[PDB]
This record gives sequence, C-alpha cells and structure tokens, in this order.
Amino acid sequence: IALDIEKAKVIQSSIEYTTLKNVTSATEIYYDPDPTSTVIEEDFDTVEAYFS
Amino acid sequence: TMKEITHAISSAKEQVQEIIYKAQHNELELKPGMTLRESFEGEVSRTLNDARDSAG
Amino acid sequence: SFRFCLECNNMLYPKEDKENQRLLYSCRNCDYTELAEDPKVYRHELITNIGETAGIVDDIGQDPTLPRSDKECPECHSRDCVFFQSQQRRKDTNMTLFYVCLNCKKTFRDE
Ligand SMILES: [Zn+2]
Ligand SMILES: [Zn+2]
Repeated sequence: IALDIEKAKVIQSSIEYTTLKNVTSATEIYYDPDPTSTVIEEDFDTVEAYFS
Repeated sequence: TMKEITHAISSAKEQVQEIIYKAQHNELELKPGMTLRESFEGEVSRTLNDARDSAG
Repeated sequence: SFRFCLECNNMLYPKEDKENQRLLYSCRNCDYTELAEDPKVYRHELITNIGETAGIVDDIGQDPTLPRSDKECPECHSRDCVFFQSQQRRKDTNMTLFYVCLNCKKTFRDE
C-alpha cells in the first residue's frame, strides 16, 4: 500500500471520521398526514415510485 | 545589478498580482488542510520571500 | 418569516387538528387560530449563503475609501464601477468580488 497511491487513498478514506452532519446540507420538517402519499410535488414522484 | 534587482522585484510583484486575480476568480488551487485564504496567503508569502532571496 | 396573532400580537405556534388532519397556527394566550398555507413547519440550513450579497446599500458609491474599477455594467453599461469582496467574513469565505455600478447599483461578479 505504501507504494500505491490508490490503496493509500482508500485507507485514508476508511480511517477519517465522517458523520451525517458532514454531508447533510439542510434539514426540514413538514406536515404530511398521508403515509402513502405526500404534499410536496417535488418529492411526490420519488415517493410514489418507491410505494409502487 | 540594481536593474537586475528591480526587474526581479517587479517580476515577483507581477506574479503576486496574477495569484490575486486567480484567487479572485476561483481559479486558485487549494493546498490540502488549508482554506482558500490560507493557501493564498502562503503562496504570496513564499513568492515574496523568494523575491527577496533572489535580489539578495 | 413567521406570523403573529392579529388581535393578541403574540407568536402563533403550529398545531395539528386530530379530527381534521390539518395544520393550524394557534396562539397560546388566546383562542385565535388560522389555517396554515405551507407545510414547511421548520427549516434549518447546515450550509448557508445569506449575508454574502445582501450587504448592499444604495449610497455605497459615496464611500471614498472604496476602489473604483472599469468593469462593464450589465444593466447601465457605465464606464465607472465600485467593487468589494464578500461582506460575510467567515474563516472559509471565498474572495469573489461584487461590482456595483453608480446608476443601477446591480451586484454582479466576473465569474
Ligand atoms: Zn394571543
Ligand atoms: Zn449605471
């Protein structure tokens, strides 16, 4: 591994501490009374595709 | 020798100006473990120290 | 931006009607209740950009200590402009410049 940069980068990624806060860009809370559907039109397609 | 020293100092100032433009247009490479401002400051300091050493 | 009671002036808190399955904003010192229009009850931004270009005033062209450039204004196409870097001053702030013309005062960049 010492003489190969790719494996070294793999090890470096495996060691470094990473939390959800590191990758999270924003968080939101919504009111949505239908578990099988949604109010947001943007996320409607993905949730309906998941439910089907 | 004074014209050589003046030319070296002017060249270093031109290089620092180019680095400033590159940093202001987001074209500057970032040294790992350092922010954009820190990398910019380190590069400028290194350029100026090299300028003084060359003139001396 | 959050609303307040129209007769008590106190802050209206979100509430849910069990029988109606609707979101409502209800005051706590009064029985006033108003229907909620948007479902976004709460939003928190981990990475934010506000405060970067919002720091604009109409009379920023009267400052003599500000450098004057010759960048072309997209709106007025004037030959005189004043530029400054980001007002937000976090440790990881970019060094991009914001150019303000003396007629339209539109903020733009060279990117
Ligand atoms: Zn009230
Ligand atoms: Zn103008």
